[PDB]
Amino acid sequence: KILHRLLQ
Amino acid sequence: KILHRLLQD
Amino acid sequence: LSLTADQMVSALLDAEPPILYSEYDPTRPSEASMMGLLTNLADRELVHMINWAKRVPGFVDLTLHDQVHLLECAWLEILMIGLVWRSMEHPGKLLFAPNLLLDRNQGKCVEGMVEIFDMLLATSSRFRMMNLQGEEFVCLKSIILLNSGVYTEEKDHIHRVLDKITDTLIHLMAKAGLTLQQQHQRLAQLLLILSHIRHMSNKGMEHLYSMKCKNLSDLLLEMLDA
Amino acid sequence: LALSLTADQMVSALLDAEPPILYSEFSEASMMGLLTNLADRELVHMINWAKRVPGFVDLTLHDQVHLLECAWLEILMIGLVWRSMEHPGKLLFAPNLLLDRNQGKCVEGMVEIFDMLLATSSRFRMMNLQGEEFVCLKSIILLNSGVYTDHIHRVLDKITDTLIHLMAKAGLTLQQQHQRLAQLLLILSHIRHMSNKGMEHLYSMKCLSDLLLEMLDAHR
Ligand SMILES: O=S1C(c2ccc(O)cc2F)=CC=C1c1ccc(O)cc1F
Ligand SMILES: O=S1C(c2ccc(O)cc2F)=CC=C1c1ccc(O)cc1F
Repeated sequence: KILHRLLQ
Repeated sequence: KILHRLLQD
Repeated sequence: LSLTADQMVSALLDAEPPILYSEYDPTRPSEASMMGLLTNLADRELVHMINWAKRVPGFVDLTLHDQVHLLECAWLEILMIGLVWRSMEHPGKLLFAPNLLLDRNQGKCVEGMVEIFDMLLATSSRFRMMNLQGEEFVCLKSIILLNSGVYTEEKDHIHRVLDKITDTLIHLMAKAGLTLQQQHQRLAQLLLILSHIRHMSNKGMEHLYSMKCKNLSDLLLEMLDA
Repeated sequence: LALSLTADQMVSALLDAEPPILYSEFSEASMMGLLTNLADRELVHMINWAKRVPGFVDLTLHDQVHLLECAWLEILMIGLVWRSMEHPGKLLFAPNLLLDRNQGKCVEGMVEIFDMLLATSSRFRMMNLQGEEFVCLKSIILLNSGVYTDHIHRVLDKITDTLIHLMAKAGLTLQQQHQRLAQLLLILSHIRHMSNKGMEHLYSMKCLSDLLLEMLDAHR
């Protein structure tokens, strides 16, 4: 998930 | 316009 | 414009629509019938809702075009918050009618209906946790009617009435022994729920318009094409 | 951690966490391209802004994702509406991209959303919303919109305290504080409405960056 990476 | 009729009644 | 907060509440409570019964037959099983039960029920309530709206303070002062507009926008929201309210004392269940109590498993009988069911249940659980009062409920429901379609001279009149309902809500909370901080917080919590009710309605309109193409009463079709 | 903050500490935290105003790069395809490109770049900043929102970091990774997936379009819209306050009848998507309703007719079904967005801006203009109130509303959207599908509610109560505190500084009476609070929160109901209408209109256009496609398929 792209959203997972950006949140981390 | 059923809604209009019921509102006028 | 001139009514005590106590006078506002008593007027709304007296204007409350009755709880209608379904044509649900326990001898019967289907997806088509179960949908037909809800839509038929959601057709007979509308007649009562229309007459209920006329008794909402400030609604009669609006033009016919404005009355039609507010109802076309908020009719499903008003139905939903009523359902949610009736289902407060029935955890994990939706009380569409005294003879029609459904859970999320029975909502699986119709495709895509389980999502709307869970949101309605969560909303009912919210009112239960907050211990929503009937006086607060009739205020919220009248707010929905006047607010949902106000943006989409008579504008600030509605806002003035809406401001009066806000004062009424605060007046109720103050009588319950809530502090000023608690009054503001509870007022905020109740109004944030309206955002969720709007969301459920929008999804409800989608699923309902989808069913129309699949192939509902004539009055319900007027609301859909609106 | 965020519950120990003061009302002024909450405001200053939100203000300093504000994302930047990005710039944009005629026809329907070109106009749709500019908006979605701008929206995608803006999403990256929104995510970093979210982590700076008091209490949001205390949430699990799964819950953070859910809240963002649910409210991302709402957050974009209220930001657009906020930027367009000093431009009546116009929507300031970017400093070099100011559009009116007739330009919204370039895309089919876009004019309806344009009218609603314009109406919200004039509403904010009529009230007239303050920046301190704006950042509170936007953070409320992030935490509330997906709270259904104890901590978040306590943080929500704190933002309410902050909103009331701000209105008390402005010299508003107790009655005016209740009413203005209610007026602001009822607007969120329509921001939700615009988002849902904009959501289905965007899904039809899809049938876009992979990030946008992740956000869209989350609501599908
Ligand atoms: O009839 S419905 C309904 C309802 C009906 C009667 C009522 O009193 C309250 C309600 F909330 C909530 C969701 C309904 C629904 C019904 C059919 C459909 O395709 C989509 C829907 F959301
Ligand atoms: O991208 S959008 C948008 C927006 C974009 C970037 C931005 O920074 C702020 C925004 F509000 C408001 C409405 C949009 C929208 C965009 C595409 C579409 O098909 C439908 C829509 F409603």
